[PDB]
Amino acid sequence: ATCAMYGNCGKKSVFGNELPCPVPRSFEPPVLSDETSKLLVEVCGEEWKEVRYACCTKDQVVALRDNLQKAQPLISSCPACLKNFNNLFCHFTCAADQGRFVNITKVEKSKEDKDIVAELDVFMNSSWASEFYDSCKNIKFSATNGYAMDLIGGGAKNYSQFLKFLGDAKPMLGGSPFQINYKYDLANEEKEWQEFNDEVYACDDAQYKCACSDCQESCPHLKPLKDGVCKVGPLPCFSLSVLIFYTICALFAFMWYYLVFESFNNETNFFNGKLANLFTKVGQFSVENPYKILITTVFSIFVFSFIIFQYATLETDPINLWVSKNSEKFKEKEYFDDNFGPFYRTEQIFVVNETGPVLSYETLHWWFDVENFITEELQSSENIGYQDLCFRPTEDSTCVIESFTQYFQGALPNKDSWKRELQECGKFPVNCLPTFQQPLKTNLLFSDDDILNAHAFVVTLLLTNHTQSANRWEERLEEYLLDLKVPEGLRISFNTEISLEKELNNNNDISTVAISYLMMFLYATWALRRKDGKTRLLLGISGLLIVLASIVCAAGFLTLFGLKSTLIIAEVIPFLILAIGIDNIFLITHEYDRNCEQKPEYSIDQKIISAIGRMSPSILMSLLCQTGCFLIAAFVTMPAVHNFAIYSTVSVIFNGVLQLTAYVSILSLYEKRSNYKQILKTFYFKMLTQKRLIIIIFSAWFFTSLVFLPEIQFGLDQTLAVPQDSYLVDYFKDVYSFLNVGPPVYMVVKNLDLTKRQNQQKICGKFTTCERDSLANVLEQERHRSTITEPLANWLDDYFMFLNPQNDQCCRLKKGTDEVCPPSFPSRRCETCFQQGSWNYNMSGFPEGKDFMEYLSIWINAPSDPCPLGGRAPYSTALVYNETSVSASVFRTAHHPLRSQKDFIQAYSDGVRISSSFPELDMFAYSPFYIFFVQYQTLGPLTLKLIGSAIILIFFISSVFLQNIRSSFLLALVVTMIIVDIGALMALLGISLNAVSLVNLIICVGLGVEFCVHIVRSFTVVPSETKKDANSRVLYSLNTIGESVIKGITLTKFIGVCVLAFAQSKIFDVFYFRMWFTLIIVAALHALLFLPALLSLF
Ligand SMILES: CC(C)CCC[C@@H](C)[C@H]1CC[C@H]2[C@@H]3CC=C4C[C@@H](OC(=O)CCC(=O)O)CC[C@]4(C)[C@H]3CC[C@]12C
Ligand SMILES: CC(C)CCC[C@@H](C)[C@H]1CC[C@H]2[C@@H]3CC=C4C[C@@H](OC(=O)CCC(=O)O)CC[C@]4(C)[C@H]3CC[C@]12C
Ligand SMILES: CC(C)[C@@H](C)/C=C\[C@@H](C)[C@H]1CC[C@H]2C3=CC=C4C[C@@H](O)CC[C@]4(C)[C@H]3CC[C@]12C
Ligand SMILES: *[C@@H]1O[C@H](CO)[C@@H](O[C@@H]2O[C@H](CO)[C@@H](O)[C@H](O)[C@H]2NC(C)=O)[C@H](O)[C@H]1NC(C)=O
Ligand SMILES: *[C@@H]1O[C@H](CO)[C@@H](O[C@@H]2O[C@H](CO)[C@@H](O)[C@H](O)[C@H]2NC(C)=O)[C@H](O)[C@H]1NC(C)=O
Ligand SMILES: *[C@@H]1O[C@H](CO)[C@@H](O[C@@H]2O[C@H](CO)[C@@H](O)[C@H](O)[C@H]2NC(C)=O)[C@H](O)[C@H]1NC(C)=O
Repeated sequence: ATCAMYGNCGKKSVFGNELPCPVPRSFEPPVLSDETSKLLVEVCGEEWKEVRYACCTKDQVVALRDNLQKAQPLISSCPACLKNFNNLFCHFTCAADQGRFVNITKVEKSKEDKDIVAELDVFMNSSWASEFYDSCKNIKFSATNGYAMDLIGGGAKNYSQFLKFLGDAKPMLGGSPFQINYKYDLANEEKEWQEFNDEVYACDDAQYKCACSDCQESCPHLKPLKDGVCKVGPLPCFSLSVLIFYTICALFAFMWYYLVFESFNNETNFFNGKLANLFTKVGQFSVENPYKILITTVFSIFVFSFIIFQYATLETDPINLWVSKNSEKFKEKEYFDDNFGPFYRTEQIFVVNETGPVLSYETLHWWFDVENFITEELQSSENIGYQDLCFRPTEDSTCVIESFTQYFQGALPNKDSWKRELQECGKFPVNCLPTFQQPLKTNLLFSDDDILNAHAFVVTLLLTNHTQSANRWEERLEEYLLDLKVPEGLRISFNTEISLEKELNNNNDISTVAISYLMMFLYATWALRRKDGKTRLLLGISGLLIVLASIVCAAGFLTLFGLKSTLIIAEVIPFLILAIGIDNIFLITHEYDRNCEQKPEYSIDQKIISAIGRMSPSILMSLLCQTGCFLIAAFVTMPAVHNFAIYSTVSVIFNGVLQLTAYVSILSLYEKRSNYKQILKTFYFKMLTQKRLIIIIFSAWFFTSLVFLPEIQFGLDQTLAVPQDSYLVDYFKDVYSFLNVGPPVYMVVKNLDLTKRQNQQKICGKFTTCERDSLANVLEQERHRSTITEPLANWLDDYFMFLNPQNDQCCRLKKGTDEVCPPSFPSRRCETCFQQGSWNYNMSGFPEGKDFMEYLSIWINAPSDPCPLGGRAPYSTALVYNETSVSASVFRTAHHPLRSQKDFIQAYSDGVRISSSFPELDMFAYSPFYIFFVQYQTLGPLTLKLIGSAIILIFFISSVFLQNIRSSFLLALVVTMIIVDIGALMALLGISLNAVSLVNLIICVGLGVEFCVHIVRSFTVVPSETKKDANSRVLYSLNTIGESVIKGITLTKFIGVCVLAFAQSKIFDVFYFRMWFTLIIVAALHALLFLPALLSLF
């Protein structure tokens, strides 16, 4: 054996550790003693048994042994690094070839004048150094909760710097006693010095595995790439698909140019015959008994008026309106609320210094004297302060105030060192535990982590609620904050849960809605004037009281069945009926009016029966089409959409009944007591010669609208939902601006044994032997791609760490018994529950049987003050147990800011995706907002089926009545053009797709068929007098049933809507005006210009 060093030669400094004694290479080391060999192998390993002629003695191994142990806690987390760390120094002093890779440089004289090496040069393989640095790269310290490389390598970033800290001459701070040159440049041809090269280990090594938290290699690297979208190029994939179709499709058509079956099976034929006879009897009975039918209608609007007012009439809460109770997300919310309690009521308050940082001597002193008012002496009318309602982690501990005031224990820190004191707490919240023993992250409290330069702070107050007493407290808080007089240069934007249920029901848009409908009545009376010029006000006024009587009858009839009328019903239902119910007034009146001429059945009562007989079949067929469209939506899942599907289907059926029996009686009565003597629709419509041009223009419009379809965005911005100029406008605009923390995410695990070792390894995140794709590792690796980018609050890891023997303060039991040893008995009789040699980082002595609970109860009740690892404060309400098994548990994770509607839907997908990413765990992710955004997942395919199925109904409900497949297909061809055209202006007009929009898009089909169905039927059931040809019939219908549309639904809904543009609410202006102003212009264009041109070319 050859050694360049051996033995010990005094010390280089008084009152200091001794220094090795350099020796030349000529000498040979003596045989090691028995004691030295046993100690050397124990500290280093079993591989040293073969070698028994090392270059170290008893005095050297003991010194080396002591120095290795002191560094053991730092690197004990990752055994791979620990082995490498000890291997380097073990071969430094005991390698038989010590001088081969260690070259002495200078020698000095010690206190005894012996030989002591001042410095030496050590050479090693570059790859070996990289592996060593890689092994200890990401080791995480326990107490510091941060990278352990800082303490061992001084924050080194490369192996060259890290190794230098090891070899640097630092006699102070327990460092090395001499300088060591870890050079990386040597040649093997010297024949005297060879770079050190021995076994090395890495994190990925199967033998010396390391926890994923301690090394990236161990973490699950599979992580299959997430992809659930179809986009190609700068446009959506469907847009490219449609555009590509036009190019290729046009090629086939261009080359070609350059180069009713219903007679059979007359069962349907007889339908058009008996139906007219049936309505003739209804018309006959409604004209011969006008009083018997009018009294009942007046009686019905009295009995139903009784019900809608007194017997029962109720609205619904925001949760009921939006989310269906059967949705899987809501079923999960009930489980979370039932077990882990409802989520806290959050009352955010923002203090903003627009042009600088809020933190100052004036504001810090001022806010402390206003945050001590809200949380101390703000008794509401019921005389309940915040303390009564505030949320306490446990009864002993005070409640939580997520504000920077909680730093300094809520007391003034004096105007001498506030800047310095606040900075320290933010960096390490553990050492500044608030009065509730819960760490406060700086991201939540402050907008900017700089703290001193932060431009605002968050004063979120969390209430556990006390059964409607909390609801009353926010009233005082809401009033109090508004009345606050903040100093110059500051502003307050706040929020309170009462705001959503209070601010929402505060709009005064009824003024504009009432006026708009008032104008509709005024025009309707003047639009019923006779051909000569007489004005039938009594008929129009009475006719408008029948359409408004159907709403009351339906709105009161359903309240008899327990249905609740949503606030949406107050707008959509009146609009639909005033359109369906106004067309029938003009069609029946004009048909009678045209029956005044031609003197068919001169008798006044006969002129009406003929009028009903001619026009009722189209009215009934349109009614079935509109009933079928809404009835389909009744199969939807959302309750607000489902609610409308039931109201409209009834508000329209009742309208049909009152527009064929009650109104006919009014018409019969009015005309009889009036006895009026019989004294551009053709000039312009003669332009029908431009048939091909109209089809081309309207066909190009449809095709161009088909490529903008996939550009529609989902979601409903809440900022517009509430009335404008509110106190929320400066909050919602500020929650997306100065808030850097997203909603909490609760990874609820259910029915997992969590006692047998096998199950514990699926949640471990800090131990080695646990499964690679555990709950923590998977969620740790998903912090970089998913929207869930905040550390997991793993209680299982904390519980096991609490048992660590090194944490003597945390766990302590009385000797000879399992009784706990609280701080009230500081006598040193108590010892740690787990022995030093039992607990290991590789889950060796961890509880497996009933002992898991024997220590979980001790942990969960730990004070948490003596040491940061405790259970009472952080994880007392996180897990549900019954002394035998953990029924369920929760791992709070939290989202990222989520400051847009697209992000909100994106966040929900991550919860559903991650929830399903674990097939071995009965797990689900709960966040407060998940229930609201459940619909948007299937809102894409859903609206295809609801609208796609409605079109088929139009083609099938109107096929029997028309008995002409060609005319029925065209009717369904123009009804689909309207929605597709309206479906592309939604993207262009900035109207999103949601429940509020989905219902509106359904009544576009219900109202789109209203315009076109009448014209198509008159084109197919023309009287024998007119010629039987495409052009003549089309011209006849527009003269006959075209004026009833231009002066009826078209203008009636266009005169009132135009004035409706002056609505103040942003939600009403977006989803209810920009969509009912587009279906009255798109449908009017498509029914009065496209349809006459299309039918002529049927
Ligand atoms: C004439 C107009 C004013 C009638 C509108 C009917 C309202 C009763 C509906 C329409 C859209 C609904 C909103 C659509 C979206 C949401 C989801 C959600 O919005 C939020 O701001 C909370 C989001 C979260 O919890 O993170 C809570 C209910 C709310 C505001 C809804 C409350 C009830 C609203 C305002
Ligand atoms: C069941 C099938 C075989 C019937 C074929 C008849 C078609 C003419 C129907 C079937 C589905 C319908 C579509 C279903 C849904 C929509 C979206 C909707 O427009 C939008 O604003 C987009 C909404 C969205 O889907 O996100 C209304 C028109 C459109 C394209 C419909 C147009 C007419 C379509 C293509
Ligand atoms: C202040 C300490 C706690 C910091 C630096 C962390 C770990 C210490 C204990 C480590 C870091 C580098 C290590 C180190 C470098 C050099 C020497 C000199 C050698 O002849 C004996 C081993 C010894 C002494 C070892 C073991 C102990 C040291 C000094
Ligand atoms: C807000 O921060 C600013 C620093 O950017 C504080 O200082 C004054 O800010 C106003 C603008 O609001 C300027 O007009 C003054 O010139 C600034 N003075 C100084 C000395 O910087 C400001 O006081 C802060 N607002 C508070 C504490 O209410
Ligand atoms: C504590 O709760 C657990 C979980 O609910 C109970 O264990 C379950 O008991 C049901 C029957 O009630 C079994 O079907 C399950 O297989 C058990 N295990 C799990 C993981 O659910 C346990 O019985 C409860 N302890 C007491 C004393 O009631
Ligand atoms: C966890 O690490 C401990 C500490 O090394 C291991 O304990 C030793 O395991 C070997 C396995 O054969 C036994 O021969 C020893 O008697 C055990 N004790 C000691 C002090 O060495 C334990 O095996 C490891 N377990 C796992 C699963 O890795």
